[PDB]
Amino acid sequence: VETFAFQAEIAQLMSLIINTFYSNKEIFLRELISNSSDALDKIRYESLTDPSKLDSGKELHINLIPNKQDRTLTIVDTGIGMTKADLINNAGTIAKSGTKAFMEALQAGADISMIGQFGVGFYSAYLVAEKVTVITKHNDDEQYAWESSAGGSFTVRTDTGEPMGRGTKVILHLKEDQTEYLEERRIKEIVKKHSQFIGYPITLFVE
Amino acid sequence: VETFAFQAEIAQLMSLIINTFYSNKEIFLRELISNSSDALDKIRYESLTDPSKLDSGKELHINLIPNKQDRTLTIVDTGIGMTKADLINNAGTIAKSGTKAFMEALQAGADISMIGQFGVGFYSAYLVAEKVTVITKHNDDEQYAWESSAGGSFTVRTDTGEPMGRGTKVILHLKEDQTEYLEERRIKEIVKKHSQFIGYPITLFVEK
Repeated sequence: VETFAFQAEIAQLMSLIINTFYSNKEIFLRELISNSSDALDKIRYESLTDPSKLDSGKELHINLIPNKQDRTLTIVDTGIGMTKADLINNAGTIAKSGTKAFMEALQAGADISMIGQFGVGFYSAYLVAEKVTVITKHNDDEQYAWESSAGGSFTVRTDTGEPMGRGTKVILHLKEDQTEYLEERRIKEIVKKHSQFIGYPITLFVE
Repeated sequence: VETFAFQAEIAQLMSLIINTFYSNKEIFLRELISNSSDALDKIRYESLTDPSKLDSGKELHINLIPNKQDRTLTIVDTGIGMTKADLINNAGTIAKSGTKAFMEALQAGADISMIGQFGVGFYSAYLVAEKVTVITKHNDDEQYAWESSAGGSFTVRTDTGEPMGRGTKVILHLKEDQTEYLEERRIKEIVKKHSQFIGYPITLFVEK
């Protein structure tokens, strides 16, 4: 298990997301589904010139998996996935400018719901999750598990458990008071409200 | 000059964009600036592992160039650009599956303004333009010019004209009744409304 420090600005944004009073927490789902949609666009585009890129799975979809026993909400996509380098480097220098701009926007009166306009929508997961695990598989690399309970660090390890073929699984280990996001009617409402017209099928799993 | 036929679905999308009554045409600028921003993110991401990727130009910006004499609005970016193969792939879009999903969404009550969510935002240019010319230069290919007045075809040719170093120029040949998009105050209003949080400087050029 390798341990890494978040880029300073990402650590600052994470503490802002965890500590700022903001009731409209439900936007985390919109942001994650948006990232899933973008990753799906990427593999679909690559497959136009090289169809073998879909040998790891032809279905391009998003699955929402609530689990009340584990207190987890999992967002699965069969997108392009991330290599070990992207998985690490995403929390590095690339995200510095967008994070810096977002925190400046917030100081100027912008809303936390605008996070996605700064390319850092992923960190909205910390509005509802105490810990986030990212399982990912890109065609050019092995399966890796990224994990962080914030605190300025994250870990990356090889994931040998259950191979996924290709894509990303975002496992949200929900805060004790955020279990409404495990309720079928609540998830349906949020999807209809914020992600009604996504370019890929969204399947809400039953418990 | 090579001439290509659009696939049936992308042809149907362009025809819908041209013929459907939809007054909120100004979203074309948000969509093009969004594509420019994404192309700029791509080159900036690649510049970190390989700094030589910026030898073709270090400045990362978006320029809006109205020209009332030519009746054109040009959107210039110093993004990653597009290869010839990208241009032939419906100007780097997931046009086939994107159109299919977008058409299905429109039938389910979605608005034309949601086009960009389907990876076909570029074709919103046809809300205001009778013809679109795309001049592009990717680090891994030569400079090319893509062009289409819709009508089921597009052309791709090598562009030996003024080099751009790296990036994309989208030249909108405006419809006769869409000249408001050449007005300084109109462009400023649209940029403020739909693109205030763009991560790259947007420069609106002055005329005369």
